[PDB]
Amino acid sequence: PGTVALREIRRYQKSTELLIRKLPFQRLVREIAQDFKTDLRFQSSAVMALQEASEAYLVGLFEDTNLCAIHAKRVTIMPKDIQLARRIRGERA
Amino acid sequence: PGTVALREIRRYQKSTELLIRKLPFQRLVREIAQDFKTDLRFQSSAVMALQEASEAYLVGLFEDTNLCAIHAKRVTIMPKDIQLARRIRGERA
Amino acid sequence: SYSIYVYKVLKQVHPDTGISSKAMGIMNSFVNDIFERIAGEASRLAHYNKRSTITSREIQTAVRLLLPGELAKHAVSEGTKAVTKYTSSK
Amino acid sequence: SYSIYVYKVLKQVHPDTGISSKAMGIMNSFVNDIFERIAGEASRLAHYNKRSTITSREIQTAVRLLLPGELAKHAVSEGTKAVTKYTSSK
Amino acid sequence: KSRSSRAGLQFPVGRVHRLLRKGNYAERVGAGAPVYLAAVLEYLTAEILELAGNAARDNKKTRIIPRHLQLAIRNDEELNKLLGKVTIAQGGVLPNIQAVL
Amino acid sequence: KSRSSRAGLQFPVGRVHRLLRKGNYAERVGAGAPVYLAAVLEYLTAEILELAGNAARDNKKTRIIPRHLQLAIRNDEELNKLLGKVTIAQGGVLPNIQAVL
Amino acid sequence: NIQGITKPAIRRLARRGGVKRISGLIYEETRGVLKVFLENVIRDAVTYTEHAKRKTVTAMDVVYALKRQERTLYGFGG
Amino acid sequence: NIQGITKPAIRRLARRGGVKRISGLIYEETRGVLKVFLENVIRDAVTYTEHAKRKTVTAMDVVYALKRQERTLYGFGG
Repeated sequence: PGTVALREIRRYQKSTELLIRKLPFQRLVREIAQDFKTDLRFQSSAVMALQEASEAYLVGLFEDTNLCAIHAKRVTIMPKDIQLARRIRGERA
Repeated sequence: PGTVALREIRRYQKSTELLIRKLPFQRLVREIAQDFKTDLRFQSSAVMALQEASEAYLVGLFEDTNLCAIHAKRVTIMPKDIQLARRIRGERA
Repeated sequence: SYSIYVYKVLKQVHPDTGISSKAMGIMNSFVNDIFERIAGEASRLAHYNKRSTITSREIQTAVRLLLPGELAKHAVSEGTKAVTKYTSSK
Repeated sequence: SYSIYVYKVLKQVHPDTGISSKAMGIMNSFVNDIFERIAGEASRLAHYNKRSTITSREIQTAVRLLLPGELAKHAVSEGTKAVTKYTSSK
Repeated sequence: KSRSSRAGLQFPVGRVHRLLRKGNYAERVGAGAPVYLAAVLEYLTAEILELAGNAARDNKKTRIIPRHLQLAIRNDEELNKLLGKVTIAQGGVLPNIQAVL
Repeated sequence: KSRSSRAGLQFPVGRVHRLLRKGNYAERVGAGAPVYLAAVLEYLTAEILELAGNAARDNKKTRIIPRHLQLAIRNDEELNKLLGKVTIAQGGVLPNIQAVL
Repeated sequence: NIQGITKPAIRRLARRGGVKRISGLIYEETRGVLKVFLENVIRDAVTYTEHAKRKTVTAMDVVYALKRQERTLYGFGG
Repeated sequence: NIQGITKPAIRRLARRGGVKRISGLIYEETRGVLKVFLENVIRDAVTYTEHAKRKTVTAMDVVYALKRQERTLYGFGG
């Protein structure tokens, strides 16, 4: 329902904390690093830097996605919005 | 009508020539340069470089605009598309 | 790295408002960043004009190029004011 | 500026296909561009690792960083092949 | 006497001078170069530090935390361009809800 | 004997060597540096020049004009990334109409 | 003066962009962007000129201006 | 393993983005992008590490990696 949604926007927009649990993220980084070089170790701050940048990247993406969703007539964001945003952003997989 | 439109797309997509009349463009450049420095003169190639870059910029913009127009349900491109594109492109006036 | 100075500048602007270590981290990133940016363009300007030395005249043009509208005008003023004092203030 | 070489390379690849002056202009822009790009990163890599000299080891890492996926692998091979010939081919 | 004081500055003219040559930016950097650059650095520092300090007060605090730098940078239209593609660690995002909601 | 021939290359090793030091990139550039860089430059040149030459034939011509470089660069997925934010003067655009039309 | 740009020309530019239908308003809207794009580029372009003490803006100036804009242009040097 | 990222977390991330309603599909879609983003960044990050002969990826490596990505990050040095 609309009221809780906005209430959540308001609260999480006022927030400054990392929204993903530290551990799961760290694992994702290790489980990725292993491809490029098997004997790799990341300092905790280096991992931290990645999360700060990762979540920053994502909300920024979300904002743009939101603008696309609204561009039609919707309030609900679909994959096609993330894609249209990333497209115009020049991003690629 | 659809048939002529596509026929025009096909022809102008195959084309490589500058689509704006040289003269009007050159005037626009002079009539702008005058602000920054009154005693300014542009070589013809420098002007040419500006047009190559200007029209390039514009079709590129148009492509993106087109993707926005289509994003709703439309085929006709409106200002709100150019704006949504420029927004996600990070551009500003 | 700049913490000394940025703190010194802080008291000069808000002589009662402190700054966190983490926020100081950011300030340091900012200082190094725009330094890197300005010196990069300055260096670029010098090669273009086939000059082997980076004059203050390059720092200025670099500043005009990288900084926004009116934010650039002050930076030039401040720099000229500063450079001139130093040169005369032998 | 590179027209000599790019033409020399052209005949080597298509010994019957010519190239326009305007197209040659582009090729020259390309050569200078990626040169500027690669040397820029190479230089960046050297300062980071507090080295006063740009080794071929920097050109390589720079190449890995700037060039796409598999397009980078060849460039490294070609460069190593080339460097090694020159070094041994005294 | 100090080059930083001769120029009436806080930022280290000397340090900036070292960085300019070490950096391998130039062949030889002039005398006024670091003093001009040091000057601009100090200026911008004061600028964002000012707006930041304001936002710190406006909430309720005395210590400036990243959020303030963020809120500060994003709210000044001119500073927002300069640090457009910059991410302030723990800066968070500027409160904003698209009207249509 | 020539440094370009010793390295089995077309691109001017010497020239590249001059540019590396003049450029004020480094303090001192090594011996293999220009030979490696010259090598990569020649490679990429050959690559795009090849694909370009193909497109020239595919149409009907013998001379490679910008359109070919363009069509060439844009069609190779890998080359398209490298020269992503590059504008080929008189290159035109890659023929393409969004399906939905 | 920007009115010298033309409906045709913009339609062609749109066509090359793969645009089928064009609302009558985008012609003036496009003039808006083309002007802003040129101002930004010419501003930095003359700043480069005002640096070598040259009253004439060379094509290499427009190039550096464009590179600063994040828009590399091939065909006028390097 | 990326499944360790969570619906909540992504919803929060979306909330901070000013998103009101979230289709159930964007959770997996977002995981797609987050992974690609991290791969690209960590790849260049370890390339910088493999350069100083350090087996440990320092925070300055992630910074240079990000600057190469066009994403400057403040707070971990400079």
